[PDB]
Amino acid sequence: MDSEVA
Amino acid sequence: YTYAQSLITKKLAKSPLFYHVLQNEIHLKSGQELAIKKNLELLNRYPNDPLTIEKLSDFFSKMEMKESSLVYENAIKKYPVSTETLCLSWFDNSIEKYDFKVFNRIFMYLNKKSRLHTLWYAFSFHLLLQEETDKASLYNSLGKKLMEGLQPFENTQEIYVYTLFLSSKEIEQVLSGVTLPLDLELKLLYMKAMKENASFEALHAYTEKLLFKEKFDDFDTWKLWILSGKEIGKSFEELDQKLTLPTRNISLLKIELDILYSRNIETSVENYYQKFNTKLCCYADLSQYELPTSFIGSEENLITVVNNRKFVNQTDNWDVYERFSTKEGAEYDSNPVNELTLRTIVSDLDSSPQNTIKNIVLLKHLLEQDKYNYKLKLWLMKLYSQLNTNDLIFPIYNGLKIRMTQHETLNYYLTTTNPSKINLDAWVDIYRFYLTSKQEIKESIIQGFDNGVFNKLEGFINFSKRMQNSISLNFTVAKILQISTILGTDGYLNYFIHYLKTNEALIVSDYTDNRDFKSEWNGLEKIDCIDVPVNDVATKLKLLVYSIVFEDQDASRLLKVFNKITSNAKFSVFDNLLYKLYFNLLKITKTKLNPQETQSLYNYLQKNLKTDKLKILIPENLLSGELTQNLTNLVEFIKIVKLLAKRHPSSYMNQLVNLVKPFGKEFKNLKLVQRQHEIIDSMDFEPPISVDISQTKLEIKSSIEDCVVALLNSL
Amino acid sequence: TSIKPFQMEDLFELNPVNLDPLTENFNVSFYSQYLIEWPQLFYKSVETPNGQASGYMMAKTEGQLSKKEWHTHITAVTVLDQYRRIGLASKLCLELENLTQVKDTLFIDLFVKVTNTLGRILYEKLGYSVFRRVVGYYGREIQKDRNKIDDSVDAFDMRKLLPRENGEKVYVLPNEIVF
Ligand SMILES: CC(C)(COP(=O)(O)OP(=O)(O)OC[C@H]1O[C@@H](n2cnc3c(N)ncnc32)[C@H](O)[C@@H]1OP(=O)(O)O)[C@@H](O)C(=O)NCCC(=O)NCCS
Repeated sequence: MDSEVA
Repeated sequence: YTYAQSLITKKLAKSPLFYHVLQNEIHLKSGQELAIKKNLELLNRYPNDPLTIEKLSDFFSKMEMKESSLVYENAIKKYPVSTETLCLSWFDNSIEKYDFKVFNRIFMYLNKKSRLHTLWYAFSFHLLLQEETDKASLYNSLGKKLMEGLQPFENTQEIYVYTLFLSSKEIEQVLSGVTLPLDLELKLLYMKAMKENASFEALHAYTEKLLFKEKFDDFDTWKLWILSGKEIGKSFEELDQKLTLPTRNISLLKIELDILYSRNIETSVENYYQKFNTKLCCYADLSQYELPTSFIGSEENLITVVNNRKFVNQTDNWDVYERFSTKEGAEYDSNPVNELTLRTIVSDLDSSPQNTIKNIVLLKHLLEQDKYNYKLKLWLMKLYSQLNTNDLIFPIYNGLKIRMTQHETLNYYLTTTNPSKINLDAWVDIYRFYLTSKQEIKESIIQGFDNGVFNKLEGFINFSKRMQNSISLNFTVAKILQISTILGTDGYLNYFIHYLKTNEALIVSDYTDNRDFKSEWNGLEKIDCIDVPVNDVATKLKLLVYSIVFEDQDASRLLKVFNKITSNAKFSVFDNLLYKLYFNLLKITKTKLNPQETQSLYNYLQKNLKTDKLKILIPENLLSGELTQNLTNLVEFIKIVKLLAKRHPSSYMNQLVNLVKPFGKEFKNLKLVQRQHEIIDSMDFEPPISVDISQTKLEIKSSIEDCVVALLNSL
Repeated sequence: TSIKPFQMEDLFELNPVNLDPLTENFNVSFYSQYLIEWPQLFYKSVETPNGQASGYMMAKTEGQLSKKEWHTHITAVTVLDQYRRIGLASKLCLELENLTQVKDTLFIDLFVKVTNTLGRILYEKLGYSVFRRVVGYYGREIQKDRNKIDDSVDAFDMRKLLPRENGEKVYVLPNEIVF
């Protein structure tokens, strides 16, 4: 999963 | 909050600038605190160089209590290129922080050359002097030599600031030598100086020119003229023969001139009366002096009857009223007869509910014709504050067109109003006044300095100071928090919790009082009487209660303050119970205690959160407004119990929330409205005039029912 | 009785004068701005006994001399009810004509409620003439027909010429008075 802050 | 933090790190990474780092440190402070103070101190050790950055760092150090000053001082020394913009920033930033003490320090850097800025520096030495008797002489001497450095002075404002550092004997020599035409400010000071210095030959000459050649007609100046005259030897006749015209000022001066030459007063007193009995000012003027026996010895003119009755101090005046009950003259004027009717009503007030209700009918009756009589309106509000008729005061208040600064001096008339959403909105709007006036006075102080108006700057400064933390400001916040939590609405609740958390230093200090307890007494003698039921200490305690409810780190400090205040409180029996309940409830929920301490405090809450105990909140006179005022406070307490059981859930809190479920039905069975209706229905009035009692009875009954029931439905 | 300069803190004690129905209570901004920009044209009358405020004059200077419109304006006069009918408001308005700063201007301006009987009597005796009727000047609703006059909200702009029209029927709207 990547993450929100991106 | 947390998305702001990730945003700030993004920014700091990109910079990898100063203003962003500061903002991040501030967030870390909010989230947390020592971490942030370290970060800020680290940032201060690095040479702050940007204006906005340096401004934010100074505000951070003011928040956490001498490092804010040292942010700007560093920047000023290390980059003198910008020293003026840095100083002006510091100045504006200091006015907004109500930090008036630092002014001299800013002005010193900013002077080390503009002439206006020298004036600022000098003026600031006066402002310091208006606080430390050990350094008085040095400050006075410093500002004095600053102003001598600027001679010749160019205007009366410069001259004014010079006088701030001069003795009375220096002031007279300076002003006698001024080439510029003096303003009124300085003329008064010149005369003050000459009177204090017994320079009477000079005084008499100066006043003669003003009064006679200039036809100034100033009573204060007239008094200095006859005083200077006797001292330089002139006789009664030489002065009196110069007093021809029958102006109001000269007529009264003849009395003052008789007094000064120990001559007999009666002829001058009778001459004034015969010339001014047709004017409403007559009584206030002659009441200044010791009027002779014989003059009290002594119609087609109402104002003459008014005066004469006031001279004889006549308490019953209803005869005159039916002669002149009909409003005549200009629409917007008042009926002078009601100077006497109001006198009779105030003398008849005896704080018993029947007398209150009777005098309400009378006041309402007189306002039917004297639509704009403000004193009747204020007294009518005062009588309504004695009962549970809580929704009847706001209409009178708004009809007076109370607005802006008047709220600060008069909003206490609304002390007993009911917690309706309509009133909440009115209260929020009063708060809007405080917000806007806060900004306007700050900008007016800045601009007063940018122009050269030292004549009025101390007034501006003190005006701001007196509004920063007044009981009227805090009562407004207490009210908004109370009504907000009583209803279900929270549109502004979070805003004002933030005000408390941001201003704890103010909240726990002594509040300034600018309230007007004088205006309803204008042209009467202030006897002891009924009062609007204010409770300033409770206002503080309430704000402390909410401050503690929403304390997230450590509630012990605020609770010591709370306990110190309640311990000296002077409360009634129920108010004492109520803040002990708050004490025990707050400490259970907001402080770490061991299982035994907790059970102890819980059992006190358990013992007394019962109607049989809280029944003591009900006054013996059921028609007293203490009833709803206490009820309101009980409702607010219960809401705070329920809020805390959510914020800090526990089995104990669950038992208290259950304990308070039956209160509503139980107090409803005390039949508080019915009993009040029964008392009113059994009152016999013989009013001193023909008035319809029934509509006031019907209005009062309906207002009592509506207000009590709304509180009872809130339990 | 005695006249003293106005200072901002006097607002805290002006209620007996400013609760009168024809006396407006302005923003802190407004009072202070006058004290900043025309400090000698804001002054008060005090009582004999305690220095109780009897009334005040709040005035300004405004306008372009090239446009013949450089004048002194009265934004507020009022006398405490106890001290009326004894020359006091006249003393306040005439003392204004005496100041050098006012003498420098061409005329004295003021608005008065059409329904305000005593204010009109005051300026009539002082030598003021009705220069124009300002339509809705004191009213909330901003209106476009100058002929929809309304005595409860309209104003008479009064002028008195100083040493340096002939209709009460010129209807003008508030936003055409610019200076
Ligand atoms: C209340 C008010 C009457 C006080 O004024 P004042 O200082 O008493 O005025 P004076 O007593 O000096 O008299 C001024 C002139 O007006 C006339 N006048 C004043 N009060 C009067 C009254 N009640 N009935 C009839 N005429 C009156 C007088 O004739 C007098 O001139 P004269 O006596 O030489 O003919 C009014 O002028 C005022 O100042 N109101 C303040 C608020 C307001 O209504 N308007 C604001 C100014 S636009």
